[PDB]
Amino acid sequence: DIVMTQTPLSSPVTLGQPASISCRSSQSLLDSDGHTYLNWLQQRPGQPPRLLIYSVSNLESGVPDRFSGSGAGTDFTLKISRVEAEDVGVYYCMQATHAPPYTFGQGTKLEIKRTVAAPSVFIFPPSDEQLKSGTASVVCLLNNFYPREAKVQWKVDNALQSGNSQESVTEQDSKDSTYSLSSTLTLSKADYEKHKVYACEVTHQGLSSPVTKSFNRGE
Amino acid sequence: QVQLQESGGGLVKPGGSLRLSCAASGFTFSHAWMHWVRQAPGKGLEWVGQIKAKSDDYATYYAESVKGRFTISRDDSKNTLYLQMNSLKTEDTAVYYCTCWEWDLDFWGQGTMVTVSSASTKGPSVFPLAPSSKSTSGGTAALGCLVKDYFPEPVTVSWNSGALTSGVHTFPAVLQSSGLYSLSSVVTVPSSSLGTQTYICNVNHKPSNTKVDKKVEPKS
Amino acid sequence: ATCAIRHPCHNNLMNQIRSQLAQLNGSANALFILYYTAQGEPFPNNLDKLCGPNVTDFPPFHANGTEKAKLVELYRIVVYLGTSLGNITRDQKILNPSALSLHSKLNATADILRGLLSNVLCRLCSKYHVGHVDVTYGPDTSGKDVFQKKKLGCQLLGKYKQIIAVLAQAFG
Ligand SMILES: *[C@@H]1O[C@H](CO)[C@@H](O[C@@H]2O[C@H](CO)[C@@H](O[C@@H]3O[C@H](CO)[C@@H](O)[C@H](O)[C@@H]3O)[C@H](O)[C@H]2NC(C)=O)[C@H](O)[C@H]1NC(C)=O
Ligand SMILES: *[C@@H]1O[C@H](CO)[C@@H](O)[C@H](O)[C@H]1NC(C)=O
Ligand SMILES: *[C@@H]1O[C@H](CO)[C@@H](O)[C@H](O)[C@H]1NC(C)=O
Ligand SMILES: *[C@@H]1O[C@H](CO)[C@@H](O)[C@H](O)[C@H]1NC(C)=O
Repeated sequence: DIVMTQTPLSSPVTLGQPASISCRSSQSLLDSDGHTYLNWLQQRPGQPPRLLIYSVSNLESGVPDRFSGSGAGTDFTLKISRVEAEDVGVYYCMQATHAPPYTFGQGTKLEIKRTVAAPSVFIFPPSDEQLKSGTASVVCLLNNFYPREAKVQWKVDNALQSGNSQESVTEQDSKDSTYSLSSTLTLSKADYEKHKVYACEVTHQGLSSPVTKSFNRGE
Repeated sequence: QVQLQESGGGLVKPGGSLRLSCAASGFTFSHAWMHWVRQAPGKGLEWVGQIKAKSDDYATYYAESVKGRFTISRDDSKNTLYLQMNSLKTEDTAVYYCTCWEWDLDFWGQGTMVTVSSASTKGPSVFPLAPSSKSTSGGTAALGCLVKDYFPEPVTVSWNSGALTSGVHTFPAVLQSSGLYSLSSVVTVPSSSLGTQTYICNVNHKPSNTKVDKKVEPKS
Repeated sequence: ATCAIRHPCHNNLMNQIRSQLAQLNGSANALFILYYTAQGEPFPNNLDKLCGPNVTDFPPFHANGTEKAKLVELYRIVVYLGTSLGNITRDQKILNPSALSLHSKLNATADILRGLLSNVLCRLCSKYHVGHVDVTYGPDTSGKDVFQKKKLGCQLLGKYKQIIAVLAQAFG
């Protein structure tokens, strides 16, 4: 049984700075024919895995030469000399010598650092066709910001809310390497009908002061 | 050119059965070795099994995690690769990938989602995120549609049948209190194009077979 | 000097290659009979000077020589046979649509060669680090006299009938 151990990520690599990932196997990958069957895969978010470097150091067609391959026996290294916003993803390493079975590594997720970008804030009232179903959902949107750390607070008729909000965030984009956030305040139609002012206060490092986007029910 | 497309995923009760199909086109199929690999939600990659050609008498090999329960087939006359999985378990909930491993080429399919659970399927409800009368921004405007109350998770959203991709955010789904998932997809578009252009989100829930296209418009 | 493969090649290549050659050798004569029977007169009678193994630019193969040498020559043959059968199958579908058995036994022979192509080209790459080979192709039969289109395809399956027995005899 072969295992593939990878050194995890230590910090988000700043744009343009080099990066080093390494796989370390339990047993030697040098086969009898003389070849070392060690690959490197990359999985951009939403995409299936694709092959970057095969047989230690040989690149795949359509892969920039920034990527480098090296290693011998049980130790290998993946080298990127400059980091651009397309390299964000998970990297695996696969062996094919003692096969079957074929084995992968756990994966080294790569993150990128960039300039501080302030988010764009929007807010949507609940759908009038949704109030017929009984529930009212207010959505606040944060578009393209860095760093990922953003604070969202809801104020209904100037009253800080809690318990009835759910939020998710997007992975780092493959072009500008920024994140996007989505909050959702959810109330029943009767409780939503008992107020008027619905707000959304966003606090971010790139914002000199908390920015508010609000609407009034029925406007 | 070369294409691999799987099909057969959906919702299947534990201890059940399922038969996936992977149709290929672009290379010599009667000679290629075909593999299946799955990726569990928030997990890594796990090889499942391979199959060979007629020279090797269609010899199959399986990982011990699935041996005795999964069966790999291939129809060389149709260039189709199969995976008949019986006695399914909740661990098998993963995205199953079709791949061709060869010295000539390395190619992975798009993957299909197999979800193993005992809960019933529910189709989602799509509501338009219509911006209010206060378009506080200039030029840049945001609109979208929210998906609500569905299970399983693999839900697809495409805007204008694919003709709209730049500036689209399809957020990761949240888990609600009732065990249902919620998801909203938004897009940023020029405000001047609001009256001129018409934006439509296309929600497709394969397990429930719920295809819904909702047109987002400013209200009143 | 430089060759690399993503994943390893098939086990027992020389057994697969020889099993591929021996399989082609068996179906060689059946494809010869199927062809000239579909062409009609004057081929099934003057089968000697119209359908013989006289093909001019056909690549060579010497039974002597190293395994690398015998395999690079085999690579040029299988490439030559691929472009010809693809042309001949195009030529025959316009001339003879009635014989759907000749079409299905021409598609079979075409696919066995392409499976043999990976076995031969990898073994060069994985063992001798060949990487790539410069080859030659046959003449195009797109616009030619119908009889020459029939005759050229006849002599090819005759030379192929005789050359495939040589290849199946060697190797091992
Ligand atoms: C019928 O036969 C002719 C020739 O016998 C075939 O044409 C040949 O097709 C091959 C395959 O694409 C061509 O090869 C290529 O060569 C170029 C350089 O010219 C190279 O850049 C490519 O990577 C590839 O190796 C070849 O040039 C071409 N020769 C001629 C004279 O056209 C034709 O394809 C056959 N028809 C059918 C339906 O198979
Ligand atoms: C073709 O080759 C055979 C022997 O290989 C020979 O007897 C015959 O004369 C040749 N045909 C021509 C036209 O030279
Ligand atoms: C014959 O083989 C070719 C190989 O490219 C294939 O595309 C074609 O479908 C085959 N013809 C059939 C199956 O009738
Ligand atoms: C090829 O097939 C013929 C029968 O058509 C047979 O006589 C011959 O021995 C075969 N060649 C080899 C090398 O086995």
